[PDB]
Amino acid sequence: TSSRALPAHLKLKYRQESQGTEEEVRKQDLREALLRAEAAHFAT
Amino acid sequence: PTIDEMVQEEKLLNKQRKYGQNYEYAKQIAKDKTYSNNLDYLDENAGKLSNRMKRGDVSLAQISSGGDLKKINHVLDTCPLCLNYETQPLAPVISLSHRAYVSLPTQPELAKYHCLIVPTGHRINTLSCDEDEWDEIRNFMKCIALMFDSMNLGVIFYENAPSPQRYMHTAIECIPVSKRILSLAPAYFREALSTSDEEWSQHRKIIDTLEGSKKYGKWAFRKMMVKELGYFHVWFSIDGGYGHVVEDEKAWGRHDQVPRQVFASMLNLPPEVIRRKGSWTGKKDPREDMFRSRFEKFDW
Amino acid sequence: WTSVAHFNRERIRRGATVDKTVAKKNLGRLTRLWLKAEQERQHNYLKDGPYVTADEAVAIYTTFVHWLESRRFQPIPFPPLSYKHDTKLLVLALERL
Amino acid sequence: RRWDEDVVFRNTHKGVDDTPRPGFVNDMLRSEFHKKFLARFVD
Amino acid sequence: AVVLHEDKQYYPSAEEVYGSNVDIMVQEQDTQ
Amino acid sequence: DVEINDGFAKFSEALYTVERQAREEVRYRAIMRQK
Amino acid sequence: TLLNRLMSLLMDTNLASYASAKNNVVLSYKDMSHTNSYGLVRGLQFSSFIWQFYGLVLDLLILGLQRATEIAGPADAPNDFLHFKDQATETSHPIRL
Amino acid sequence: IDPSIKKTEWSREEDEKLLHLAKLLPTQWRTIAPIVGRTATQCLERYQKL
RNA sequence: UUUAUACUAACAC
RNA sequence: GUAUGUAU
Ligand SMILES: [Zn+2]
Repeated sequence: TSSRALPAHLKLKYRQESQGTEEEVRKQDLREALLRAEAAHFAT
Repeated sequence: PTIDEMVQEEKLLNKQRKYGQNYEYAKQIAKDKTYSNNLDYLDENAGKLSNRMKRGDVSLAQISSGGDLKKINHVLDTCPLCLNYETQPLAPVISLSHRAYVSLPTQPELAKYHCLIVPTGHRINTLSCDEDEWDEIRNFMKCIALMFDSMNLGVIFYENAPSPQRYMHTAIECIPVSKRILSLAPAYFREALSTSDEEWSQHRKIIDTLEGSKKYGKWAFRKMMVKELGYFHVWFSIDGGYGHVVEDEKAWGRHDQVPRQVFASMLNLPPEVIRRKGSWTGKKDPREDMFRSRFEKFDW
Repeated sequence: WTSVAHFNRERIRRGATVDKTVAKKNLGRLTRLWLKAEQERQHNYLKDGPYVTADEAVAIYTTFVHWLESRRFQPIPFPPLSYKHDTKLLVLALERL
Repeated sequence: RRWDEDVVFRNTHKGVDDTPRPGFVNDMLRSEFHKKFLARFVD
Repeated sequence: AVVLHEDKQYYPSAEEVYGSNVDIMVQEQDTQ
Repeated sequence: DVEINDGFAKFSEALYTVERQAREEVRYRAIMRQK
Repeated sequence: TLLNRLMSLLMDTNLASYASAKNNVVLSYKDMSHTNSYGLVRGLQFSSFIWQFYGLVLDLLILGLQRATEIAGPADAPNDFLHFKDQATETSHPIRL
Repeated sequence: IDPSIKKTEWSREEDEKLLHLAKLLPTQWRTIAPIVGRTATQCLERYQKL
């Protein structure tokens, strides 16, 4: 139809195991990593 | 069509300087209405922009008069000099040649014995004059010079015709100046002429008839300079001179000044004399009478 | 609208842009943006009053007086009605115009 | 120190520092940025 | 006494509007 | 509706006195220089 | 105001009124305009003369009266663009030229 | 021509303060006009010339 | 026959 | 007198 509507990036990029998979977020305790990060920023 | 017929069409145009192939090109753009100024469009038309030469006509009646009827006649009807049977000039006049004469200038006045030669016919550029008419101007030049030679003086004369589209008469004016101040003038003008106008011109500032006269003294000016377009010219002695052709006349001076400013400096006068205004009118005896009696001794 | 008159005066400072349109528009938008702030610099000078402070002006005036005093300076008069130089002066003025 | 004695003014620019440059402003026309942008591109 | 036009700061410090236990972060330039 | 601050008035009249005073200082100087 | 007073020295009181008055003006551009009380305007034909003599003031707060009279020298016969009378006066100050 | 101008009348007691600013500013006639209220600086200059 | 307006204008200087 | 449309 046009130039822009040609095949491009036929591949998606699912999340690899280290960079932020959804399963690793469940086992992660977001709660405590949040507080500890605020204390460090505040102290400095 | 036809070649022998087509030759006739070409010579007719040659006399009519106002209309050629530039006016048919410039007319076609105004007439076109839809005209985008590109290279894509100018090619897509191409033939449509050149096409004309149907409405052009008139033949002899157009050329005989020249420079329009309404314009030149309006100039001729008002022209304050032009010597005929019918018309008598506004200038008082001193001595009449067959095709020229001496007369006194406007009231502001540059010097005590300031005069001007004027041809009888409507000449404009003094290069358009006949060689028969020019010979009378030469006898005037020598007698006027010899008049001021007894006074211990000498003279510089000049003429200024930056615009012949206006279609004015040309008055070659005589300016009495002392010989030590005369010898400086070659410098003054040479500065003024090179400075005055913008210096990207083609024609090159300064064209010496003083060196040309050594090659051909009878006519250096007439040979070298060209009549058709603008111009300005000064001279020393009979056939010396400096010469400059004028372009961008708006820059030069519409009322005459570039030369008059140089004489306003060289001779040194107040800043109220610099600009020439007034009129000839008539019957101005007390000033022009003193010149006639003095001039008649040296005047043929 | 202000943002842009920033961003395009720094694609002209540099060189990138062309065609009057943009160098015409973002000359307008400045000319306003600047008149806006030559208005405030006036209004907020009559409201905030002279910044010089008399004591400072007194020194500046008096010190100036001593300088002119030291020179034996003559003050420039009003043009006489019989003044040889005025005709010359006028012509110059016009020639400049 | 007789040259500094002759000066008719004294420590004028004495407390010239600090300014509100740290203070962010929600007014594009009356920031410091803009005062520099008009400082530079004019006169 | 005289506040020269250059100084004439129209608005109030970002602190004194909260100015105590709140963190005032001015972030123009990027990092990384 | 806008008005000038009081300091403006102060400034104007402060200069008048300097011009008055200085004028006399010049006439004092001029008289001294005649001797 | 200060200009009006400073000006009043250099010339007649009537001329100096013109200049000072001349500067007030209304400035105009399209939809908008404003008065010009505070600033000095350059468009005037004589705005050179105003800025040179009022610049003179801003030199006589840096130099000081003492040094300035040495540089310019006597008013009767002032020194060259960058010369003095004596070597003593030349070396008296850190400010040479 | 406009309505905002006050052509008619000049009220003595309001007017002795209009010549007062001339002592302050000296010339400066366009900054005087919005204060004095009568505007039309021409007349504000001509009134002090009376 | 005179005066004005527009159209002739795909005119001319 | 076309660019652009209306009628046969
Ligand atoms: Zn003629």
